[PDB]
Amino acid sequence: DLVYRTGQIVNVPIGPGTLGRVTDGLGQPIDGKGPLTNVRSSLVEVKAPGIIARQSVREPLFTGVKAVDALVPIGRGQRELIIGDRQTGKTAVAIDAIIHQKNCNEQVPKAQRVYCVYVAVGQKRSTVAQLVKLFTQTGA
Amino acid sequence: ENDVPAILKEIDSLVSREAVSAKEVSDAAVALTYLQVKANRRLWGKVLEKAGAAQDYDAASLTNLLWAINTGGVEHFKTVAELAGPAVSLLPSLSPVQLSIVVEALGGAGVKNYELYNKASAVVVSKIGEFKPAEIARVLYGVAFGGVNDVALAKAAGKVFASTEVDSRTAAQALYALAKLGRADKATVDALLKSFKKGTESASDAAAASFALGSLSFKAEKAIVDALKASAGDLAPAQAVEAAYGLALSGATDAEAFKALFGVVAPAIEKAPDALEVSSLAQLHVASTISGAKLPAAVGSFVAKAFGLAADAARLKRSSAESALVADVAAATAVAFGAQYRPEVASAVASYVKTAPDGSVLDIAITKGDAKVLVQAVPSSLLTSTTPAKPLGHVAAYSKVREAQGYAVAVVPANEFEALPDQKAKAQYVLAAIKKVAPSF
Amino acid sequence: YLAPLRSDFTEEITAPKVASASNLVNEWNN
Amino acid sequence: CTVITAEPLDKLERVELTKKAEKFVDAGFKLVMQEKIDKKLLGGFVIEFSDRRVDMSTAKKVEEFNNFVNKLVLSI
Amino acid sequence: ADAKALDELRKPKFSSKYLIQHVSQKLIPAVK
Amino acid sequence: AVSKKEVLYFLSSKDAESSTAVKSYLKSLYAGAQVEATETDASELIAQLEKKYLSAQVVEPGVHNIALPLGESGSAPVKRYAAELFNLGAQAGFECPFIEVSKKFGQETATSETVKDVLNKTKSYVSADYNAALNEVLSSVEAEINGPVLFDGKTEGFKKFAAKAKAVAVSRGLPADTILAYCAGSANEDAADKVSKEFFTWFESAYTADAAAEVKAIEAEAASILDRHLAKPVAQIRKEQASAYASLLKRAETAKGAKWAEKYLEDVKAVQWFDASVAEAPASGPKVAA
Amino acid sequence: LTTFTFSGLQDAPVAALSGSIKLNVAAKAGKAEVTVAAGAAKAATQVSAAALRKLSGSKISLAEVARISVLHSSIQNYLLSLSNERYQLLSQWPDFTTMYGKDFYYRAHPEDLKKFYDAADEYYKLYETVTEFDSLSALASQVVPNYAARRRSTVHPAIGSTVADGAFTNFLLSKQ
Ligand SMILES: Nc1ncnc2c1ncn2[C@@H]1O[C@H](COP(=O)(O)OP(=O)(O)OP(=O)(O)O)[C@@H](O)[C@H]1O
Ligand SMILES: [Mg+2]
Repeated sequence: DLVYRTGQIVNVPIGPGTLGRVTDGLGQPIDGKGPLTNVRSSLVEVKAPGIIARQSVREPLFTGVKAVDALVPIGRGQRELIIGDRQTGKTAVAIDAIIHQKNCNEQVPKAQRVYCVYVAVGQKRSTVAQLVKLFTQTGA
Repeated sequence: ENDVPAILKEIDSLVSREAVSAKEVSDAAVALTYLQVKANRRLWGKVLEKAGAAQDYDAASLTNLLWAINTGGVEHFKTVAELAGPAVSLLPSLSPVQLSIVVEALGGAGVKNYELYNKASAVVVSKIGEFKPAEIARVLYGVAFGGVNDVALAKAAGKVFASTEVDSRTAAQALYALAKLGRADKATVDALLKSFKKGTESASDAAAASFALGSLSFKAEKAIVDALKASAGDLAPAQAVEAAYGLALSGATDAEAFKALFGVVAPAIEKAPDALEVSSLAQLHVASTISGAKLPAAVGSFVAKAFGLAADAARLKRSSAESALVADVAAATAVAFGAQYRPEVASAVASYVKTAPDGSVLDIAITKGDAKVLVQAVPSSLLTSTTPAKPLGHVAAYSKVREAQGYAVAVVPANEFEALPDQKAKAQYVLAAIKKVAPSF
Repeated sequence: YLAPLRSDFTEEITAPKVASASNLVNEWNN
Repeated sequence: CTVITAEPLDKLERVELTKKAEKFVDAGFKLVMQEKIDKKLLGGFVIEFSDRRVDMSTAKKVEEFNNFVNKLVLSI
Repeated sequence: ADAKALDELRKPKFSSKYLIQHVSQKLIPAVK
Repeated sequence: AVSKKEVLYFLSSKDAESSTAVKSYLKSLYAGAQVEATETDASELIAQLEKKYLSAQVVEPGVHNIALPLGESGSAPVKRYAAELFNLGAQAGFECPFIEVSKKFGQETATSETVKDVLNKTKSYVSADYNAALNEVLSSVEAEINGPVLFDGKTEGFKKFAAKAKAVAVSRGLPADTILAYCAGSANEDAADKVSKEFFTWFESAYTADAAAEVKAIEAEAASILDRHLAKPVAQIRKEQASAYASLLKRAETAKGAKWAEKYLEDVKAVQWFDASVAEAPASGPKVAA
Repeated sequence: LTTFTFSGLQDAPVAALSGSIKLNVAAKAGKAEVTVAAGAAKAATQVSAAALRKLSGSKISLAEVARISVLHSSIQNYLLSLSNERYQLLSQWPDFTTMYGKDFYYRAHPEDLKKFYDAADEYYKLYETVTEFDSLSALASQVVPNYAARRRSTVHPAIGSTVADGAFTNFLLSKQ
């Protein structure tokens, strides 16, 4: 079989048109809501920003979970591992963080609004229809 | 005792009520045509609203309404084309004169109702001995301008127009209908034109016969052009444009009639140039260049630019089988000048598309030194409907107006061109047609 | 009374998808 | 290489095809071009160099034309 | 003021006609 | 203004703001101006594209000037509606829809030598329950021969396909014999008249049936959206339409400089003028100068 | 219309057929004695056969002055004609105000009286929302864009399925 090269490294559509859309692992939509409008292509593997590009992590990111917000607090710009065994509530903490970002996004100005991305790696396909049902039910 | 705005106010109060029937709105339309109420358009709008709103129609009131719409110079396509339902439903109920007025007024407005024209054509060609020739000319005008190319009623009309003696306006309406149909049968037209001997009462008949003999290209008659010489005040500027165009197309050398018609149309243009379409302005440029009768200093340049506009717009909205024919005639012209391979043919046909001096686009423009030769194609919309199938008068006009710019026009008909089996025969035909008008190419 | 302005073409030729009858008249009769 | 065209070539169409095919070789390599016909191409040529393809056919140009005007009207 | 015209009142108002022009004056200069 | 190719399309059209620009253009040309030379360039992809986007500017205001015959008795309002649409297609630069969609078939399938691909490339332009009916007889003939049926015309498998395709065509209700007798013709013109007077009867019945189907679909959409609207309270209806009016005003004047936005706001000011002139004297309608 | 027409003082209306306006002409050789009389007022002039053919020179060209469009006015006219059909069945609603008295209050079950008062409130909701006639002009703007997009076809404004199937039978049952 003939293999043609496309000349381009793997890229995905980024932009504000990706909001509200269920995409697959390559940026193509799977929600059946037509093609992605108002987007632009960008590479999936960009080099991470260096030392002078950083800033000290000072402003909080509220998850809405009071154990996390009280004891194990998160700042904006932080990597926080949700580690545990199966069926202990890792996805529940993540979805509560996303829903609380929707709830906080209504009472803040345009600048300090948090836009969430949920990546579902290797999950069941009926599980991620429950999540888009819950996100369209809550408004998130 | 006598006040026309008094009965106008009574009429506009009559058609302002809500329970208006078909009969009083027919009578109000008739009373508006009998009193020349062109200047007040809202009363015509009220009577046409209440005419289109009526439900049940008899024969006489529908015939009076359609006669009133036809005679009064009013058109509205929605309410007139919606009257064809009462026309179809009452068609066994109509008399021949009523059927003639109905089909004439519905064809003259351009109503696309092929069921009405077929069901009227069948009852005309079945029972034609009871039809007066003016009534047959009315049904022929209706089927002709309705968009139907019905040759059965055309032949059955030509039989009557050769067997009977007809009036002036009957023969003029039949000539206008045949010119719209584009048939140009000799034995029908010369039988129709034996009636223009008493002098015409109205110049609309002479102008319609002028445009008909111009578009059918028989020749000028020396009796119609006398009526246009004397009665050139009974015409609109848009009417006298069609008159002068059909005169200049039909070989009329009588330049005083062109003087009398251009002295009508040019004050209307220099008063307000927006009154006519650019098709009429193109026809006026044709009639100015062919006859040679001078227009004023602002009108001639205006119609010369407007002919380029109209020809280029007829090029943009080309029939798209004429596009294939123009590409084929350009390819055969490239082969005729010598091109055995395909990039030579493509480079020639991309080079043949030079610009006319007024701003138009000519598809085949050949230049050798200082002489120019144009090759024009006439596919099917510019040929007559009959089995001779000669080109119509409008492309004789196009040739005569491009020849004034310096282009020796070699016309290529499509009954001749693509009936040939191969491309070298088409190149032979194109070169033999170029050498007929220009042996230097 | 405003309509959103659209600039799009229909490439296909489709039957115009007649919608089914709403149940309002028998509900109001109920 | 092999060349796919829509029509059987003329000998001026052929020598002009080699004028454009030589610019897809980055040397003075005079090619051993053969010919082939498939009229699903809308005119033009497809040069299959046995490791790279150059699709200068019009049938791909009218598809890249349609894919170009279908993405501007979604943004404009 | 009042009583504008007839050829100005014959215009259908909320037809598009200008998103068609906003595309075609930004497509044909961009596709040529 | 106009780029001189829009003004060439607007000559045959009879809508208002095209005729206004045509009259202003020739009023400019009368008072000592020069008509620009037309571009003898822009090869056929660009030519077909700007032909499409210029015929759209003649279709789009002409569609809004054609009254729908919703809820009318008889066929002549539907014949009026289809006649207005046909004359609009003529003024826009299109030919007859028979000619135009046959040109579309011949354009899209210029290379399809197989009947399977000429059915699977005109699938968007024919009805799906007729594409299925032709795929039925296609599979029946290619199961009869166990060989593909080619789009040649003189392969005998193609004729054994067409012998049943004409049967399903006359089973659909359309006379294929009169259609073929019009589009091929005969020698004597009195027989051409006899086949044209049946082809045009079928053609009129077909386009008025399709226009009546579009009218019935618009009637069903209006009835459905009214019965969805008549189930609401009045305050919900008023706030819904007020929010929609506010959103469609915001979407207009947030993007300024674009000609469609200023035309939109001129049109809403013209609607307000219409309401004012009707509220001045409601028995005389709007004030029209004459 | 066309450029020239061929009607006037020949096979013309000679009389009127209504009583609200009566008409009589004189079918002479050349001219006409027109006598129009609509009710109280009466007018009379003379027109010739060469003067009725001068009438159709400059055309009237009637056109419609609509608030938004003729398309939008047609869709709003259909919405008004359907709202009349709904109003006609809200017109045969039984009169509940003849059962508001306290001799009907205290004879009745409490839940049935609550149902009766909720039914009266339901009729008031339906009757207030069927006579909101200022919402039809914004309802008809929702039928306009999808319909106008359906008329912006790449083939033709007036293309249908039956015409396309007939032309596809013409395309298929010919060679190539
Ligand atoms: N805070 C909570 N209160 C009550 N129930 C909870 C809570 N958090 C999680 N659960 C329940 O625990 C179950 C597992 O939750 P969740 O899916 O978030 O864990 P998980 O580790 O992502 O599971 P898995 O590894 O199977 O994906 C869910 O059914 C949920 O209903
Ligand atoms: Mg999980």
